[PDB]
Amino acid sequence: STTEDLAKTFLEKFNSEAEELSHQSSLASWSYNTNITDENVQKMNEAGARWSAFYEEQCKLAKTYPLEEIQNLTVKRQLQALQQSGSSVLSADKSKRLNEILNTMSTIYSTGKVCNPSNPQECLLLEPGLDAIMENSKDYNQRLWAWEGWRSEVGKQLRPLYEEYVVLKNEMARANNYEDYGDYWRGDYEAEGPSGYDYSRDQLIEDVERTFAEIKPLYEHLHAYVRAKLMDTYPSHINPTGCLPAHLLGDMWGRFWTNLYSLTVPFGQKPNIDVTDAMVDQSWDAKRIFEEAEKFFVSVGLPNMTQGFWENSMLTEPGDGRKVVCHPTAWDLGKGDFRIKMCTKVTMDDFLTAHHEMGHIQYDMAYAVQPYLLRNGANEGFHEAVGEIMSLSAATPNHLKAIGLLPPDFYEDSETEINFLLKQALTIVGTLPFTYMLEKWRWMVFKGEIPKEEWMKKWWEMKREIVGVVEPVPHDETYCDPAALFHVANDYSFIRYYTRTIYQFQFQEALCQTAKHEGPLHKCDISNSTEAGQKLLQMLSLGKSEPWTLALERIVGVKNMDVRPLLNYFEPLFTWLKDQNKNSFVGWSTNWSPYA
Amino acid sequence: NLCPFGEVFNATRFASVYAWNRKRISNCVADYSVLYNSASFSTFKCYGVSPTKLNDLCFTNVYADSFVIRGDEVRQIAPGQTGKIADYNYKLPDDFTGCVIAWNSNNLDSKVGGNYNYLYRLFRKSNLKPFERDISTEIYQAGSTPCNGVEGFNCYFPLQSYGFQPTNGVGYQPYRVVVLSFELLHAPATVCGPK
Ligand SMILES: *[C@@H]1O[C@H](CO)[C@@H](O)[C@H](O)[C@H]1NC(C)=O
Ligand SMILES: *[C@@H]1O[C@H](CO)[C@@H](O)[C@H](O)[C@H]1NC(C)=O
Ligand SMILES: *[C@@H]1O[C@H](CO)[C@@H](O)[C@H](O)[C@H]1NC(C)=O
Ligand SMILES: *[C@@H]1O[C@H](CO)[C@@H](O)[C@H](O)[C@H]1NC(C)=O
Ligand SMILES: *[C@@H]1O[C@H](CO)[C@@H](O)[C@H](O)[C@H]1NC(C)=O
Repeated sequence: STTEDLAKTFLEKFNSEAEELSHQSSLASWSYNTNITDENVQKMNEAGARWSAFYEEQCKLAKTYPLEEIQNLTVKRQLQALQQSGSSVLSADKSKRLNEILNTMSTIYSTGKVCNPSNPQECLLLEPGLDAIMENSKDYNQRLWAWEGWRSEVGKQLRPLYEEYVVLKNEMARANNYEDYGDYWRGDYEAEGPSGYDYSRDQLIEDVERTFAEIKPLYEHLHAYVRAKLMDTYPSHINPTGCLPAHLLGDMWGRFWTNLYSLTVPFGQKPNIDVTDAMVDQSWDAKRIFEEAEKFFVSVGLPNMTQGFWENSMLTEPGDGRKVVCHPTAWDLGKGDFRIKMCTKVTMDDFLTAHHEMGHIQYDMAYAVQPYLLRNGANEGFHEAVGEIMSLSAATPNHLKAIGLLPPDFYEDSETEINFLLKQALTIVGTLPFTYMLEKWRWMVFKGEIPKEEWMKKWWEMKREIVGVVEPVPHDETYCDPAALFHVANDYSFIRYYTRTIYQFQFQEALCQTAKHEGPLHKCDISNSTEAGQKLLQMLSLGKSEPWTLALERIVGVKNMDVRPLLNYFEPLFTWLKDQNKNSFVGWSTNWSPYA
Repeated sequence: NLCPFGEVFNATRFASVYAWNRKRISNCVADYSVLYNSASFSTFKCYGVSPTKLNDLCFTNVYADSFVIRGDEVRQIAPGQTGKIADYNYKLPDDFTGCVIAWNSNNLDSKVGGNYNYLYRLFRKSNLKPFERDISTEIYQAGSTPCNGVEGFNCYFPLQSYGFQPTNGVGYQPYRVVVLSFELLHAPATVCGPK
């Protein structure tokens, strides 16, 4: 009778056909990833094709039920997720060009290579090789050749394509009733919801900008400290009141400062905590590593893992003769099939990875009580934040003691704590400016507020003002440097990495208040807290079923981002950094440049 | 003259739930010990019948309805339950007197690449009456538009296939089920226990 009834029936039929076709794609995708053969490439491709053909048909059919007459918000959410099609609104000649641009940009990034003026035959690719330079080299000129060459040989080629990409993508969004491609991306944070739980796509910018405001004083002092320490490494090319040269930031773009740790380490004599040797000395194996991880979730009230997990997962490099993908991936193959592919080594890092990937599996397992289309994270930021709070608790010296990898008498020293919170800042706080500025530029190019004639002028103006970062060599509009990063050439939103981060620490602060933690948050383990796993599981249960505002409020008590958590994790370092930067300038000038 | 329960529980082939199979156990002596002893059964719930007192008693008829569903659906085979299976495949009355027995079939009824031979009814205009059976293939007309037998927009084939792959989770795994209905009234008792 009513349209809502027809929709429910429509959805029920979709779910039965989709669950099996998705599952079959997962299964073929798994057999390629655990058995790299040409035969399983075809079957992975063919199975994902059938599913992709099915998903598109259903999206078009779903548009046939008008959302205005759908009173059930859960039905509405599922229809909404389905109804969004994308480039389908564009004319087919256009759509082929857009995928022609997209595939060209991606191949240029993957097959791009740069050659040293010295030895005009030693040309190097990004991975491996250039990426090594940009992460390990301490030579100003070596790193410059890499940074400029990448933005020269590859960035210049991508420039005309990117300008076409903007126009076509903007029309696609304008046709889909969005102002620009940026508004289109910012809908992933939209929520209609009930009362107080709505979120506007424009409101995302407000909340990204007020929160980044509050991160800025911490970033400034981390920035002043790194500049000082780098002044010792590169004295000829660093100015104590100026921005930092972009080719000296520890990777090709300066997205993480993690590899500046050797040069910025506060107390280099004090070594880092590494239980690798203990695990080897206690004859630990992949099986033990993942068993400890299951125990960690059991301790907080969560599910044991499934027998399928244990039987069906790749938790060790196969050997046999099978070529495998060894990048750590948690799955959800559908239908109660929950697996991890890790080529797990007996190292502290892979111990910590296991805890993160089983926090994926555990999110996966809780939201499977949900309709197929309402079975992901509340937004694109929630899933990796859940994994992250699991590496945070499990690397605390108190966990590592209790599970027997740190002696019961372990010396927690203030210096080793500070050396830790630095390495964390260089990764976690480092990126928060890089991230915001990339996405502001893209959002503002897409809105048309940045002319094509000024693109890479505002780019580098904005890196100066916001990120505190300066162009080694000057760059004109024969350049697309935004797009010498993967995510920008391969058409992926970036603010996820910023949003993850603020959520991460909001979640931890609230789970650690339910476990009634006394003291520094950086030292919290939620182990043995049944109350915390209730709050956690009250979110994870929901999936994309309720507004993301309500999912947060159920862990954290608040409907939005708050950086007060992040800042309290790092407040230890803030104080140290400020006293270590008292006879230093804190901040940057937008004017100095290494070249003029 | 034993009652042939091994023909129901130890059958090589089981049925789809929409075409559930019924066997009459009548005029015979019953060995209930086989049922209660076996620990293979992951579900053994009785409503109205005390499993032990059955040896003492006699019922005119014992019906043995067998089908295959998935594990998270086994709960639906019980009085008062709702769901696709209860509503559209196999209904038990609210005054049901008998026992429900189930077990995991993944060793037999699952196949690499999947076994799509067991089916279930996804849509139906009305809920099944207690112990009703619907084997019709008529196209489900959800909207006001007639389907004309072709299937299309708001017009669906009413039966969908379970897919059973050995790697599925227990709630998505095949479960062979047996429902024993015990009838103690309005006919001359013919199925007796050993007592
Ligand atoms: C690897 O794939 C081949 C076909 O390419 C298949 O015959 C073989 O059994 C597979 N091995 C495993 C263990 O998956
Ligand atoms: C929406 O539909 C679902 C269908 O499963 C139903 O359970 C639920 O009670 C309905 N109401 C709301 C507003 O959630
Ligand atoms: C799973 O959790 C249950 C309930 O505490 C426990 O009894 C069982 O032993 C656990 N399963 C394992 C680890 O075998
Ligand atoms: C949890 O409690 C048990 C028993 O008191 C203890 O052995 C274990 O170390 C505790 N785990 C943590 C990390 O608190
Ligand atoms: C099925 O066979 C087993 C072993 O042969 C036997 O123990 C059991 O009683 C049989 N089941 C029935 C219902 O007779």
